[PDB]
Amino acid sequence: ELKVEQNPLFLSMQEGKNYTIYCNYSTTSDRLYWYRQDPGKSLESLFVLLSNGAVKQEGRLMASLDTKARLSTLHITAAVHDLSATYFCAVGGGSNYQLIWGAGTKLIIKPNIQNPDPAVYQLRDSKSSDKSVCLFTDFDSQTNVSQSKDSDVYITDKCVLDMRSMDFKSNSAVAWSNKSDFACANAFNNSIIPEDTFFPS
Amino acid sequence: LPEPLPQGQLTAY
Amino acid sequence: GSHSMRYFYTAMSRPGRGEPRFIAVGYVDDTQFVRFDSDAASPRTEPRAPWIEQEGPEYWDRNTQIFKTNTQTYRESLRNLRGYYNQSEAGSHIIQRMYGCDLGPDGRLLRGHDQSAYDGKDYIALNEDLSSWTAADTAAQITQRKWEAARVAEQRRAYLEGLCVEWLRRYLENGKETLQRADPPKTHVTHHPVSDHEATLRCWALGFYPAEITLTWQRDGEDQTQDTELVETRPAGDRTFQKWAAVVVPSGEEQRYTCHVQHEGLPKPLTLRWEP
Amino acid sequence: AGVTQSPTHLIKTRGQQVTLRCSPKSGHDTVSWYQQALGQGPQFIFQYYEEEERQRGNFPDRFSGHQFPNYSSELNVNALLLGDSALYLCASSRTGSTYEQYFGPGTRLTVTEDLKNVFPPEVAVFEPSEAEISHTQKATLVCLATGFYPDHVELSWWVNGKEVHSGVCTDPQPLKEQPALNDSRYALSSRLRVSATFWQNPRNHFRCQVQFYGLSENDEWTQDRAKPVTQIVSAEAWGRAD
Amino acid sequence: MIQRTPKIQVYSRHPAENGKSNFLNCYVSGFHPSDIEVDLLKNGERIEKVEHSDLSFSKDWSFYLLYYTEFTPTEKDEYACRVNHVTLSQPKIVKWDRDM
Ligand SMILES: [Mg+2]
Ligand SMILES: [Mg+2]
Ligand code: NA
Repeated sequence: ELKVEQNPLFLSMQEGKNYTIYCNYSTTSDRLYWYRQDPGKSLESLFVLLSNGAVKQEGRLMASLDTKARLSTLHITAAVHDLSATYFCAVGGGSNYQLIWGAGTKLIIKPNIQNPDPAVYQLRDSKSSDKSVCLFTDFDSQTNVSQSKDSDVYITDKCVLDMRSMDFKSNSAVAWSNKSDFACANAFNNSIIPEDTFFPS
Repeated sequence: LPEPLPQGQLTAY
Repeated sequence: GSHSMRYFYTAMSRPGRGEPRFIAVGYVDDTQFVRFDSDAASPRTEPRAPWIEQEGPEYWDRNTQIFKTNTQTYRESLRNLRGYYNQSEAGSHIIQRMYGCDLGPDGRLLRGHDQSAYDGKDYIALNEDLSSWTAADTAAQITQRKWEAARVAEQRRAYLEGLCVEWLRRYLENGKETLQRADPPKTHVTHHPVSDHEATLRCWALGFYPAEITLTWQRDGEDQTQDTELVETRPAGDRTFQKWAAVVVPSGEEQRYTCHVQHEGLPKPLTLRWEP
Repeated sequence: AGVTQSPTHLIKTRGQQVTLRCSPKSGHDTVSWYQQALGQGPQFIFQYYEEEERQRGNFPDRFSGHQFPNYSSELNVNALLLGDSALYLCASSRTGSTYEQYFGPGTRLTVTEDLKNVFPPEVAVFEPSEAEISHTQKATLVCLATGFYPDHVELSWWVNGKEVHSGVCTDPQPLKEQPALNDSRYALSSRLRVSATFWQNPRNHFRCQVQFYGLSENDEWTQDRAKPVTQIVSAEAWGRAD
Repeated sequence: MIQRTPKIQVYSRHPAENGKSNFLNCYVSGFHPSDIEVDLLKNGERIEKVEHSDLSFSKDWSFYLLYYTEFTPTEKDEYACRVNHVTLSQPKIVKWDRDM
């Protein structure tokens, strides 16, 4: 009977921008929580909303409760990459201990790359003539990294690193294959990449 | 619902 | 309206006969819905209305724990008031407290209340603005300061504006069947001769909900306020109330007399008279 | 103290048994147990208060719980099914209080058909490219942790014996090496970006460390390969001047 | 201190009809302190099956209780309420008048 549905299931966002995620629930709320979960980590508490019109703000996050509409909203202001996680919604009703949880909203905060320098570089194992690894880096956040046609080729999704000291952020994707057929130039094929992307050698 | 206990100690008279 | 929720706490010290007893009862309007007595084998909050029974395990643990914690704090409070007043260790004292909320439009707080009494006399009250206190005397001023220091008015305000008003509508929804139906008074006038010269006229109002009522005897459309016997509105035990207004009248003059009944359940006021 | 949980992980086989421990945050007297499956919201097991099981969710008798007089709890799960693999989480709250509910770090349970499926990672680091250094005045070390099962690892970068967080990026999810099978081993990549001048100093030491949560000393092992116990697999590299 | 004496009301729930099951109430109110001894008597003997409401107070801070029992009025049976408070030198017994 008490059903909790969050939306969207995932949200793509630009750093610096403002966004709203929703939590709809079906019956009278006793408690409404907002939790944050990082990949491979546990649940961090953010908010507990107990009555109609409750609004709570902690840093870049703001949660509101509308018991008439049976809705809670989470506002993310001046989104920063660090806010990237799955945000959950849990509701308790009928003075029961059992909290019904939403399926979560995965927040992907993408950086704004000021000077995109797309390139594919080859890296060598310190240890041997392995394996070796190809690195796709420095491209704008709108570049989508796709999986390869080859099953023996491995491509990781795009990742954001922050050289905090230098106030610099970059995206990277990693490719590798045991097969000696494999080469850096062909690695990111099957992915739509810039065309000014630099291929050294 | 009665008033909930504060996170800390309850203030006396 | 207005619908309301009130909790009534009674803390009583009893030297030599044990540690202070704590009693809490909950009312929505004029209907009691919970009770807690620290004197039970294993004190547990108990349901006192049908519509409150549905609440899950958490409600009972929460209520019991609040009341059990308040018990301990009320022992402490009683020791403090004893000290403020330089009172004997032998005497028995009582702290009473009534707090709650009046339900306004849109389900928002219409009025907040929090009041305390030491041995039946006003001690400390939370003001209409919900940020300030009125201390009845110098001892209450010590309390006032403890509370101002602990930002108690803000904590209490949060509850009244939020949790209290939210939980009142809920209860009102769960028990709309009884809490939202006003039972009008069933009325009649009786006649009882007193002498050849005089007779008693009794106006009865039975089985009404809620307790607020006005019974008025009028001689020729003039209030008999001076000599009208009025009984305290009393519970019938079925959740309804009873009240009678009586007046001694000259024999044969009974028709000059009229009874006026004002009740929430009554669409228009009642004009009642003796019909032998 | 905050909410605590023990053990860190468990790797079981069907029909086995487990017990897990939770201690509430100081001041909390009631404990919640939740099961969380991959890409899922937590599901309520039970709540214990005053040593009694106050309420239960949609969980069978093989899910049994205990609460001690010091508010600490235990979750026992017997006749383990492959479906029982989850993040078992505990939350605590203070009864009649402000409604806060905090969670413990969680116990990561993996129920596998046979312990022969357990494999530790192979870690390797790969050194920055000449081109990246020359073209960007920046240097990226890549670290690969491959062939591990289960998906219980913690990758960390160590520059000069000290853990670094800045300039690092680990995949939030591993790759299935054999995306086709259910007992597939995983691959995981991580990047550490430094200025070329920092990589260029050979007195700068880089270590990528992968903590694997594998078998216990007590688990039986019968395979002609090292018992895949909980362990750290690292790969190191000195800066180069070129 | 403030010591207030209880006001007593002895009545039935429904108008009393001989031979018909009803409820006998005794409403003790206007008292202070809380300690009160209340009894319902059938022909001078205390009724054993006697229940009561929970302790609560009025706007003036004075307590009130309801002591009640299932009962069948008859023409002959006399019902009363016997109350003892600190304010009373000895118990106060009030006969139940059916017309009041
Ligand atoms: Mg009052
Ligand atoms: Mg006496
Ligand atoms: Na007495």
